[PDB]
Amino acid sequence: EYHSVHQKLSADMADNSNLIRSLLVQAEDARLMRDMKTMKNRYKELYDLNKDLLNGYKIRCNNHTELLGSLKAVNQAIQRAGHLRVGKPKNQVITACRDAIRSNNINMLFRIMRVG
Amino acid sequence: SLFKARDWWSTVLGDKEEFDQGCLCLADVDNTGNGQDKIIVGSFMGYLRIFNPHPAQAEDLLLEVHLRDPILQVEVGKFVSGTEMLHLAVLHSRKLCVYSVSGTLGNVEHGNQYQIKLMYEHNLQRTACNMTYGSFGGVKGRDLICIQSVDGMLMVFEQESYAFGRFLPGSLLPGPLAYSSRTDSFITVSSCHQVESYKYQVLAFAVVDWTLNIGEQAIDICIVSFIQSASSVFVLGERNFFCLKDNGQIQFMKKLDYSPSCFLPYCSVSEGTINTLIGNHNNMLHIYQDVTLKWATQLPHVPVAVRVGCLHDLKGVIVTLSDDGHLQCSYLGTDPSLFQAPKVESRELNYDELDMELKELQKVIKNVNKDLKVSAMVSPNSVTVKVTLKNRVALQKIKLSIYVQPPLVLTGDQFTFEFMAPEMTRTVGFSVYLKGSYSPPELEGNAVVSYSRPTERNPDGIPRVSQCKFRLPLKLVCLPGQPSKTASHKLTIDTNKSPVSLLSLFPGFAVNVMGFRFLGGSQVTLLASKTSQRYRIQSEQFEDLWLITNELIIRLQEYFEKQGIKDFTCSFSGSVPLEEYFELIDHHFELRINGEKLEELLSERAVQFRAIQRRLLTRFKDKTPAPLQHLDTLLDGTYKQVIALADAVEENQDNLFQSFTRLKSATHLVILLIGLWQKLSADQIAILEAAFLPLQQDTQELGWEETVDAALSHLLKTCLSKSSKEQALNLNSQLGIPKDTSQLKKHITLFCDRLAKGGRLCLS
Amino acid sequence: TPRTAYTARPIASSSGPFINLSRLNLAKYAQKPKLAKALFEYIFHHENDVKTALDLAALSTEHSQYKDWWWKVQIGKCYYRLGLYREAEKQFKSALKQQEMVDTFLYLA
Amino acid sequence: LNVPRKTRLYVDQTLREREAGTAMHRTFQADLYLLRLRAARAYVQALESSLSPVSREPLKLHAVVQGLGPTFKLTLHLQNTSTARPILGLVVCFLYNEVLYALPRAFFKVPLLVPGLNYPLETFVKSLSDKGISDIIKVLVLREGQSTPLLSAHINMPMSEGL
Repeated sequence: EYHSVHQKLSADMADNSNLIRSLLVQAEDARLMRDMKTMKNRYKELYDLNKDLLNGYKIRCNNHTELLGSLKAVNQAIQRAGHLRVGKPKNQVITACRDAIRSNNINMLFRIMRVG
Repeated sequence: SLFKARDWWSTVLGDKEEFDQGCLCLADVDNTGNGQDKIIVGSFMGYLRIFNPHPAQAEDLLLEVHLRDPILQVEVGKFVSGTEMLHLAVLHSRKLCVYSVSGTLGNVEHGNQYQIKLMYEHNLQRTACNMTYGSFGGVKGRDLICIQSVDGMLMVFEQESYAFGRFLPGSLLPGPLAYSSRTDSFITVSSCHQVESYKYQVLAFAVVDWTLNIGEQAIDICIVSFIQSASSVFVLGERNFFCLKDNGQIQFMKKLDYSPSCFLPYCSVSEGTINTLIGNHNNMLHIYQDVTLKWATQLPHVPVAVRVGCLHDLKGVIVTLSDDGHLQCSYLGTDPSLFQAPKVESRELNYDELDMELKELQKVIKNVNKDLKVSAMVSPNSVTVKVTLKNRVALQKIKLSIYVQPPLVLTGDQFTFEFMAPEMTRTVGFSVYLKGSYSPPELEGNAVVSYSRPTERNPDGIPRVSQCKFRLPLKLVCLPGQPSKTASHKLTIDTNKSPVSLLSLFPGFAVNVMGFRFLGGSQVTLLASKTSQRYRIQSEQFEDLWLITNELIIRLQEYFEKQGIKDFTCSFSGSVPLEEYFELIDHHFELRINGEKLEELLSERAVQFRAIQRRLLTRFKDKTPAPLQHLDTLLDGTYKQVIALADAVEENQDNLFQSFTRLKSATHLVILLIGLWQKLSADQIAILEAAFLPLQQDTQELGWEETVDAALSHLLKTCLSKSSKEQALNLNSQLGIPKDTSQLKKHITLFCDRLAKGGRLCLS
Repeated sequence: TPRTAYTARPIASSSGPFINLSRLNLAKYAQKPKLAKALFEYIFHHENDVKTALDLAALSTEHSQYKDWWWKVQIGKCYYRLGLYREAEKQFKSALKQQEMVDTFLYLA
Repeated sequence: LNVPRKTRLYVDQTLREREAGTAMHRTFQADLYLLRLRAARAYVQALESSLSPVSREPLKLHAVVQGLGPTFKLTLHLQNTSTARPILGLVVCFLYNEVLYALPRAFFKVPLLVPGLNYPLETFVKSLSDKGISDIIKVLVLREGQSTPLLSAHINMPMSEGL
């Protein structure tokens, strides 16, 4: 879910950044031709887009922090499952655990960290 | 002829009929056994036609039978339960019909008839879309038929009756179906881009033997098997061209840059390879050796379902059939033909008529190198002006616009007339009123029509332009007001007559001392004389003097014309002002310099904003979180600076425009006082009006200062100077914004001086 | 400068209706790939709605468990014309790993 | 040296020229006659419509358009090209489609043109169509006592990129 939300927000922010670049170029042209009204209009549009983008930036930053916490939690879980076993029976678990995440077999994953 | 498909027996096949794939079949439906094939074509209009072409001719068409229901995918195979003789299958949308083309002979080329017998039929529950035929399983001497449906289902007939029928798993739009015999598999292309092969016995038992996700949906699939060494399966998409192995993976692929419509891997040449030929929607055939183009030809029509066959002792003739109704057997053209101008001694260049036309045109050329009336009427009363225009010749695309001045505003600007018959009048009416505070430089206004004359040479019409100028009254911008005894400055005009009552010159403003107030507050005083013969104009603003002075002189002229007397002057012997005129110039130039400074500051503010914006965009594109480091605060500050500077530039532009209008009024007055201070005729007054009144709006590339300076430097250069040293040192002209107004003022004073000594203006 | 001095076409600052894009739930058309493929081609090449196209393509790719190179190539194209090049090169590389095609090679180029 | 090389194409072409030179000469002279005819025709048609931006009576004008967006800056570079003779009475009139472009001052006098200086006279064209429509704009420079344009120019206005 965090992954999908990050992807959506990234696409949205990319769209808004393209809008801002076009606006910057569009705004510059008005200034060059000395059309001050349309220049002020472009800068108002840029201000509004920047505020929207900063709101999206806060949202995306909080989501990314939560996702990094979740990833570190998953990896610490793998390491605490393997850490419970000495010698070779440790290594196996780790490998299996990773091979249980790339396949999303969560029940079998838990069975690897339960019995080994 | 090179790279063209040279023609063989060719024909058009009906009356706006329509065909598709499967229509064109080419085999021995006659079961002669000699090898020569026979063309078979059936449209979904109904007619089934069979031809035995010979290298247009009447007896080529074997038969042209007509069946009621449409025809889809005529085929030729062993579709009869008993014998091993080829039979012709006709698939109507909801019908199957096996026939037999039996040809009996008479004792003449055209005494031989052909009978098609209904061997058997099959009512189709579902609506058929297309079919394939082959020896399903490992049977020999039989040609079973697997028909598809428009809704996915595929039904198999074992050459006699309804064997079975199974639904295709997950298909919406039915694609091309084929049957591979080296793998005994039905291969189709589902709507979801999957080329899928099903083993026959798997479907018979109802699943997917294998799939391959090609990039598109295929138009055709042709499993070819004349090579028993390495089997392959060809799949022509609508954007690509694949040749797949028998296990399911791409053996090779071509990324075509055109839009294919049909293809046919025919007999091969080398070891392992397979020649193939594909037909563009750009009217071409391409002949690949499995990836590599070996030849290309320009087809006449868009080929649908090409075939290659031996027709009348010529092996490998290409038979194409369009979907409109054309059909053509053809052979490649391999004749490189010299590129050379045709020798046509008979066809000569007719020098007489051509030389006549050339003499006419050259006469026009060497000659040139050596229709509508407009009128304006102003009402005597926001005054309503009415403009009437009347044409002599019929005119088209007429546009009438009116231009008065910056301060004065019109209730209507542009009027569009379309074509008008000759001797037709058109009247327009608009209203002009003052909007602002400062009085306009002059009350006169212009009205311009741009029209077109339709001519034989240019049926769209040569454009012409004609104008007329009206004169607005003081009652639109002024009012009678209280006079003052003293004002900042004043000038005089001494006529050679008696001081006339100002009530007679300016009757609209009800003594011999009058006062005026324009809309805007400013006031002017007009003093007649008692002992002398001079009139005095006084105010605080040098601009204010111009309108009242112009109107005074004009009313004097008109009045003394009404009295019929012919000698009348407005001498003004004295001192041309040249000092209250320079201060307005300096104000204008200070505003210009302030504007340039404001703009070069706005440039830096915009650059800062862009840099901070790029930084923020970089922080946005980045995944990792990070403190904004108050970059948003710097952005807000820069944005506030930019808005402040933009408002400042707007206000400076407005101030500059006001200063320019006031300067226009002042220079009007100065040209008037120079044309009176010396006996200047109309020509020199026109030269001065052209040099001193160059434009009605400043722009960031041309302003009043540079233009009037260049004009005055040139006028002094070519007319009023005789020393070349000064001509090259001081009297130079450029069109760049100066850094000081001292050169302009020096040139103006020098102009008045060299006019005082007795100089006169000229052009050459 | 002249508008067509750096491109074959004049430069631009940024590089009834059959179906309304705001009415359909892309989470339900993603389940049906036969509809989803043509619907994505419509959204992308006819309407030019890169964000909704990317939403549909993401739901479709997650429905196929990331095993069809076509949806990867389409997501990569959505990215490439959104501005994200590396995020598109990732999908193009992952599509080349699935099945080599001239399309993906030219896309990476 | 870098003296070029000649292939079989060149010797075959020279052999064709040596064997069929007369027909080439005759047909090229015929083509040249027809080309003179058509060039004179088009020159006369241009003189009729007065569409040459370069045309005793010396002048030279060309119109440059700048800017994307609904507002374009249209600057006419006009120039008097003579030894020493100014041009007093001239005026510029614009021809546009009043439903697509809003020209504030579609007609204005020009300053006294001093021989040798390029005068940039600029205006602000503005696209009014909500849909992108590119329409031509004509410019006519003409005397004030005459009705036939002294010269003309054309500008294909680019697309609006509006809002």
